[PDB]
Amino acid sequence: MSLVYMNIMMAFTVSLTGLLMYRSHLMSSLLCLEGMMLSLFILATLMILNSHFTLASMMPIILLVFAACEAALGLSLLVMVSNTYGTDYVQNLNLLQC
Amino acid sequence: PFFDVQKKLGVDLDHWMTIQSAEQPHRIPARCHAFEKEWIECAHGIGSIRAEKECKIEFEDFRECLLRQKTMKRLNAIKRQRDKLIKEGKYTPPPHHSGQEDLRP
Amino acid sequence: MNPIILIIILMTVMLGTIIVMISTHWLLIWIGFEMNMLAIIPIMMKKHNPRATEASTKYFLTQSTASMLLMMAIIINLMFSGQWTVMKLFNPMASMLMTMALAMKLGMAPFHFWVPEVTQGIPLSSGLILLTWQKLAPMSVLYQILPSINLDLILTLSILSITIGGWGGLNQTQLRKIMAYSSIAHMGWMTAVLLYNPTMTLLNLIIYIIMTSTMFTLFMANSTTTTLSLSHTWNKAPIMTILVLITLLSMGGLPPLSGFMPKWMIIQEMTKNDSIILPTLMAITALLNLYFYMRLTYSTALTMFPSTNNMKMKWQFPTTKRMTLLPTMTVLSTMLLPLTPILSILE
Amino acid sequence: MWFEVLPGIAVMGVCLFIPGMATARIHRFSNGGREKRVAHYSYQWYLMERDRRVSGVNRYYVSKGLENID
Amino acid sequence: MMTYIVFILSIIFVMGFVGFSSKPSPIYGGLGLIVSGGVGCGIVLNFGGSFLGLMVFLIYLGGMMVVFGYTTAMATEQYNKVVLGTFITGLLMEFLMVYYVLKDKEVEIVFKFNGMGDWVIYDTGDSGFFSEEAMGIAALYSYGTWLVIVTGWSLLIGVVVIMEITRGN
Amino acid sequence: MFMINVLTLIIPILLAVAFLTLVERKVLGYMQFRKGPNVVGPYGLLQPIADAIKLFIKEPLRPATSSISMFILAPILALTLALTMWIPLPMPYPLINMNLGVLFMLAMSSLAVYSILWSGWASNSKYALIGALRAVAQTISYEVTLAIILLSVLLMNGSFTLSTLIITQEQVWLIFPAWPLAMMWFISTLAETNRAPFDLTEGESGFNVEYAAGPFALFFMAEYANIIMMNIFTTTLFLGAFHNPYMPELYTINFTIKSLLLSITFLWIRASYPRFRYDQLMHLLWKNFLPLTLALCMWHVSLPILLSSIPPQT
Amino acid sequence: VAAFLKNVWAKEPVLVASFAIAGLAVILPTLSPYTKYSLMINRATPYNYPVPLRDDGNMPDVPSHPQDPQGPSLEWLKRL
Amino acid sequence: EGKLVNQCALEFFRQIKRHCAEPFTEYWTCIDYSGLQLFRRCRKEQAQFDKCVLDKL
Amino acid sequence: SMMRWNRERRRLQIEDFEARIALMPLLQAEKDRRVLQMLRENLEEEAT
Amino acid sequence: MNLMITLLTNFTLATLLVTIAFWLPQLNVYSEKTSPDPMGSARLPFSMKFFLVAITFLLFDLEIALLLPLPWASQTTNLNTMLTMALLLIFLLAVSLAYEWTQKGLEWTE
Ligand SMILES: CCCCCCCCCCCCCCCCCC(=O)OC[C@H](COP(=O)([O-])OCC[N+](C)(C)C)OC(=O)CCCCCCCCCCCCCCCCC
Ligand SMILES: CCCCCCCCCCCCCCCCCC(=O)OC[C@H](COP(=O)(O)OCCN)OC(=O)CCCCCCCCCCCCCCCCC
Ligand SMILES: CCCCCCCCCCCCCCCCCC(=O)OC[C@H](COP(=O)(O)OCCN)OC(=O)CCCCCCCCCCCCCCCCC
Ligand SMILES: CCCCCCCCCCCCCCCCCC(=O)OC[C@H](COP(=O)(O)OCCN)OC(=O)CCCCCCCCCCCCCCCCC
Ligand SMILES: CCCCCCCCCCCCCCCCCC(=O)OC[C@H](COP(=O)(O)OCCN)OC(=O)CCCCCCCCCCCCCCCCC
Ligand SMILES: CCCCCCCCCCCCCCCCCC(=O)OC[C@H](COP(=O)(O)OCCN)OC(=O)CCCCCCCCCCCCCCCCC
Ligand SMILES: CCCCCCCCCCC1=C(C)C(=O)C(OC)=C(OC)C1=O
Repeated sequence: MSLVYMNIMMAFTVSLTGLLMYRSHLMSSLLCLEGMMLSLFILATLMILNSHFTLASMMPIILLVFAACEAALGLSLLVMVSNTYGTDYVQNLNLLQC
Repeated sequence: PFFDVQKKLGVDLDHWMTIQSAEQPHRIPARCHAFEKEWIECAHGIGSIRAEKECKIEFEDFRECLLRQKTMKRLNAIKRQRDKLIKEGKYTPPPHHSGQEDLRP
Repeated sequence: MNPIILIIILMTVMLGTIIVMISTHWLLIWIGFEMNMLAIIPIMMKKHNPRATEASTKYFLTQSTASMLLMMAIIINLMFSGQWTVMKLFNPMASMLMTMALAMKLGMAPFHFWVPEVTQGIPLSSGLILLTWQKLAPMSVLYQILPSINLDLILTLSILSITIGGWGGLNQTQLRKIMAYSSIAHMGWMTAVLLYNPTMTLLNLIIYIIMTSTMFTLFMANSTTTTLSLSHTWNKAPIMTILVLITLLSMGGLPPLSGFMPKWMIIQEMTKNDSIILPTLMAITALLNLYFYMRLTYSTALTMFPSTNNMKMKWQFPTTKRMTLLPTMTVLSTMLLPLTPILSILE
Repeated sequence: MWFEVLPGIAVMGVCLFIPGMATARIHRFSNGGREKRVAHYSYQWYLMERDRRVSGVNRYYVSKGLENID
Repeated sequence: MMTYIVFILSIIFVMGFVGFSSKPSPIYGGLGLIVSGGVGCGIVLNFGGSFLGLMVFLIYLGGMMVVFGYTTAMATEQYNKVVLGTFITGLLMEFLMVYYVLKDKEVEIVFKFNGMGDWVIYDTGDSGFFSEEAMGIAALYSYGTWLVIVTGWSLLIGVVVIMEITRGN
Repeated sequence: MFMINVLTLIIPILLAVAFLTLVERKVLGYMQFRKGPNVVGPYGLLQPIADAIKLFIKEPLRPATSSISMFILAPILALTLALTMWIPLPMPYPLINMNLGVLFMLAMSSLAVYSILWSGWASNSKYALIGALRAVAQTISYEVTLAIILLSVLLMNGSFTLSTLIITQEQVWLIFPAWPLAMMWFISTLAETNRAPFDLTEGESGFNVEYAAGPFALFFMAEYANIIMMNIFTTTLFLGAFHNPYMPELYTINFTIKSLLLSITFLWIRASYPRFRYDQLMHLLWKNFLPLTLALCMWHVSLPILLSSIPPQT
Repeated sequence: VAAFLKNVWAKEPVLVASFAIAGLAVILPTLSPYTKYSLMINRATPYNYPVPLRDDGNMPDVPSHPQDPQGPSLEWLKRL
Repeated sequence: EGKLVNQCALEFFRQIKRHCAEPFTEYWTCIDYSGLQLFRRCRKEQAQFDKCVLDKL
Repeated sequence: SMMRWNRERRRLQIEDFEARIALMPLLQAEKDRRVLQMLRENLEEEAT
Repeated sequence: MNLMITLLTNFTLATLLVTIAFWLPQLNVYSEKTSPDPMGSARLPFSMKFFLVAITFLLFDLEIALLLPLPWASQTTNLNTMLTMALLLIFLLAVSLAYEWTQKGLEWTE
């Protein structure tokens, strides 16, 4: 298939493996999650514009909006973590081992 | 559990965006409208198990419309053979493929 | 929380799951999962302590990752099929990604690592919602895509879930982690019979929801979250020890109880398809689940652990908690096996 | 008095007058003494590329009228 | 070379993701995701998605990454080898992808990909006096009733959810 | 030939921003019963030149930056966005005639808060970071009413095309059907550019105080380019002039006079009012402008339908 | 119903104007005689090509030419 | 049939060129000046062309 | 004023769209001959 | 294409002016300065209210993104449904603003 889809899928996998390998910050995790969403937006958009499927042109906007609301919720969770420990470090979130 | 509320109540919540061949605004067709209409009219009602083996031709034509893999493979082959023959000097492109022909209309 | 806001948020959780159940477009499937997650996050942060925020953060990260993999599976389906019907998928890569995403949502092993944490971090009512209501929407999507699910993947996820949920509960004393590893083992049992007979998948889901709702309702009515506080129940309410006895003996699947009903039916559908090793090893692995159920029954019903003196004060006060449907759920989770051919209503 | 501010306003107004006057004269210079063809929609671009093909000089704005037919 | 331009943007797009997926700091990672959003917007714009590309600017970049950078600047108090090694690893894997799919005009990582410029897959007609993508987004109010209801309800509930969980009571 | 057109756009932008500083000092002079600059040039016409040469040979302030890269990027982004807001402006013909020029300007103005945010974080001062967060929150707050007012006006236009907005106003100014939208729009553009009475970066530290005289002058000229641009955009949007297509300079003279009067109205508003407190302009947005803006957005949706006055798409 | 209204118009005229304009936007298109013409003008706008019909022989309402009498007319739009 | 279109258009324009070439030329020149090719800018040249065609054809 | 002028603008839009409609058969015939010209040239050069 | 040329020209002129403003007074040899804020060294205290106004911006910006195709959506032939859903979206933005009001979310930055 087309050549641009290779790069958009590879971008989704790069943002996947960034989201699946945390370093320290939860904000960097949320950025990798939104990179995954952005690559999904681009890939859906290039397909729907290519196929001239008219009714799905409203589809990526929807894919934006919900997920950005999702991002808002994630930011709020991070802030609550930051209001407990002072930092958004993922190693502070280890109390549920016992 | 596929509680088919939409067919039960007769409402149309999301069937309209489901396929490319549905009713579109301003009657805009998809690029693979005809192939998808033929694949759907083939595979309608007979179930998925029969639809995989009995409607393989329409589905392969529709997938090759969607992604154009055989078409781009053929264009790869023709362009590669043309570039090889240009490198060998055994071929020359015509004036209408070099941009010297004063286009049609 | 404002009770009106609690009602609207629980109706939004239910609305998300119902939108997953009734929709014919993959975008509305993804929207129902997003609405479900977005609305269930305040149910987990109901008490506002750092364990609830940690649990909600872990729950958000796992469900968000599964939602992104779900949308990538949907988008690859749109690549290779040019449409959006919630039916079989038209690519084994999209089928693998959707099976992984739904295994992450269900918390099936090896994507199980959030389930005993999050259930520990949240109250008993929100843990009840997470272990009963949050299974319904991904099992509906797995119900509708089973002509595309890889057999080796779904059975690998099933046996890995059953074994890890068996060994995980043996080391626990916290009741919520026991119910979470019980959840992982029972989801393994549900997905092991999915490609053979999904009516038995629905049967196992319904009997599991009844038994889990009974055990969480007993834990809420006795206000016990640990084994050793559940062992004070005989000196406070002796009927509740009988109820946790019969319900834990049901959840292990001992006949003549109704929790013997699903797994037996699952074996009844896996030997028709010439699989003998797999349901036998599954049934032998479920003895671990029954072992830590027996540990809880020895702590609670069949012995009497020592109590404290202040228990004598609680003797003067009856339970004012609304023990909603607890006799109904207790009867249904124990005495339903003579009505086993009722399962045809799920066909 | 107050008209002392008018030289700076005049300078600034000439500086705001320059871009539109410049783009109007450049559009009339680059497009045969006429406006630039506005092609917001693909039909307008189709007509414009047809004009470029029927002009014969690879310029869309060179218009051919009734003298180009017999 | 200019026939490959969207492909070229996509390469930069992948490079931008190796910017923030390697996670240098959430603020440089925010900057890398902003640059990635701009070039992915350019990819969208070069197929004819004008409105969707301006949604990438106005709503993803100007709407959401503003809030990411805003929240991030209220943490990570102002003033690696794993980041640099991860960045050069992702860059070398991407340039090996480029080298293979340009030397062969075909590659297969998971799916088979043609190596021609992505101009070849387009349509050779006109859409008349409308953008088809604009009319498909305009159909959200005429054909997308259930989609509008569930999206607006999810946004209202999202307002309620953020106000419940950020209160601590 | 197109590069000449780009230069004749963007060099007169810099000259008009240069002499807007003189016009501001003079007009604020006479409104304060004094004179403005009249010594340095004849009538003070050499004051911006002298001030530019002074600022570009002043000592670099040399800060310790938390990030060198974003400290460089924030003036670059500010000037690039302040120059790209001009290219779809139909005066009478835009440099870049695009179909979605209104949404393009709304997007490129939504990107302008990153210069404030990056310059605030790139400084080591925490109080400068607090001021940057307040300025960003102010700007993104008033962008909401920008977008909704702008949508409610373009419901009478038919498209996002800026050149169509001249055709829309051939019979009447669009300030007549939309003067409440015009007045909330005008105060929202006053609050976008951090302009008085909304200038809390000078109310008692600015986000860009760690920059040297050169780069702070670049921020300053990007701000005044935004001011002139938003006044031109408000002129195009509500006070659209007569356009003879055979004589485009009539439209150029007319929108130039109206945009000058609107920029002087910015100058005359800063000579008249005290500042808001920060919560008070938050109260102005969220509790006053936004309910009226939503109500008028409902009104301007339903009004072309109930009067059969839906504008054409093309 | 009248003292409360003068009270809220004395205290909060921004919100009274907001709810009043919103109420007019809700109720007034159902009371307008010109809402019908918005629909009629949007369906009179020919974005697509008028794909002609094969003359079977019995279609008395379909014209053979644009300047024929039968067919949909736009006298109401030119007159109003 | 397409050739018939391309045969019937030319007979359309020749019959303009035989009779009313100059009002048509002035009219499409005035149409041609506009970058959107407005009909509303050119109503008097349109009126002259319509008058000349209605009288002579 | 916006009522009268937008109704005039809708009538002018219909006049432009009917000019387009009257021109679409000629453009469709030319487009068909255009694309068949290009496909025949591609076929002949593929043959050689 | 002309847009990309114009963006490159604007970005290049901005980068040139920033380079001149950062390197023209570096040529002078003025003096070395030793040079040894309202908060001294206290860590930046987090404001919940700035985060809430930014999230309220984000959610209303998503609702605006839904509202943006209305000048195109008015051209439809299903105008009763279009008008109903347009009024419903603006009404749900108003209900979001009202709930943000009544639970004191718009307070001390009102
Ligand atoms: C574009 C060209 C220029 C446009 C015009 C602008 C020129 C004038 C500018 C003057 C300088 C302003 C400097 C900044 C001022 C900031 C302060 C300020 O004004 O705040 C806004 C003030 C705020 O008021 P406030 O805050 O003082 O009021 C107190 C409010 N409470 C009680 C909550 C504390 O007013 C508004 O918000 C109104 C905005 C415009 C409203 C327009 C309404 C039009 C009429 C609608 C219909 C009414 C009748 C009812 C329905 C009938 C139906 C038939
Ligand atoms: C194919 C199948 C399709 C779908 C079919 C239907 C599936 C139904 C799945 C049921 C899932 C139930 C989820 C949990 C209940 C949801 C509401 C809730 O949160 O209730 C708990 C509530 C909280 O009150 P609170 O005060 O917070 O309690 C803590 C102490 N202060 O109140 C309490 O704590 C009160 C204590 C008792 C609560 C008992 C609730 C039991 C609900 C489940 C009943 C059994 C399932 C229904 C029958 C079988 C259906 C398959
Ligand atoms: C779109 C339009 C934009 C227009 C922008 C500009 C607006 C303002 C225009 C200029 C206004 C008048 C300028 C007068 C400058 C001062 C001239 C003067 O008198 O300088 C005297 C000084 C010393 O003279 P000296 O001989 O020593 O005196 C003793 C005599 N017995 O001698 C000197 O200082 C030496 C000579 C210096 C001359 C400088 C002249 C001014 C430079 C202006 C630059 C811009 C010009 C216009 C650009 C756009 C049009 C091309
Ligand atoms: C090869 C030989 C040249 C070498 C390189 C030099 C390049 C040209 C530089 C400008 C001309 C050189 C002379 C500069 C001024 C010297 C004379 C002077 O200072 O005259 C004073 C006179 C006003 O007298 P004053 O002392 O102010 O008295 C107060 C009133 N009672 O002052 C005046 O009347 C006004 C003086 C104005 C100075 C010139 C105008 C400004 C500079 C314009 C060009 C550079 C900037 C271009 C634009 C930058 C961006 C805005
Ligand atoms: C920190 C990094 C540096 C920061 C400073 C510099 C970047 C920020 C300032 C510049 C922002 C660049 C914006 C580029 C796209 C703008 C949107 C756009 O193209 O809209 C115009 C137009 C849409 O209208 P329409 O008329 O429908 O389309 C033509 C159809 N006849 O569409 C067109 O005309 C399409 C023209 C062809 C496609 C253009 C693609 C541009 C290149 C890719 C994006 C470049 C910016 C990347 C970085 C963003 C910011 C980080
Ligand atoms: C039905 C049409 C659609 C309606 C929905 C769409 C409306 C568009 C505008 C959006 C407004 C969004 C925000 C609304 C919030 C309302 C609640 C509120 O503000 O309550 C508090 C307020 C007192 O203010 P306070 O809390 O003290 O704040 C400090 C300022 N003094 O309390 C008050 O000021 C009391 C406010 C309620 C009374 C307003 C009465 C207006 C009546 C106008 C005539 C009738 C119009 C028809 C609609 C019915 C209205 C009831
Ligand atoms: C490319 C550079 C062009 C010239 C520089 C901008 C025009 C001159 C503005 C001078 C100026 C004035 C009058 C000024 O008053 C001021 O202080 C508020 C500034 O900011 C530091 C200024 O920059």
